[PDB]
Amino acid sequence: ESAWVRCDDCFKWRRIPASVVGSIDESSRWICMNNSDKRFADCSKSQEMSNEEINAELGI
Amino acid sequence: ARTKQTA
Ligand SMILES: [Zn+2]
Repeated sequence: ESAWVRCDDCFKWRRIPASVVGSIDESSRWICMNNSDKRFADCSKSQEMSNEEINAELGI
Repeated sequence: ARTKQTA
């Protein structure tokens, strides 16, 4: 499935594989450029969908 | 970093 990570530089939420999210804990610095998905891999790129749409996809 | 995932 997908998980979502917040960029520590611009605070947009980025879709990442759920098989990797466990390695990103709250001490870790993660930014857009670290994203392997190059549709959404610098801080200028708009967020993929709204926060409420993300939470709906996650069922939270 | 903050993350969100399915519960
Ligand atoms: Zn960013």
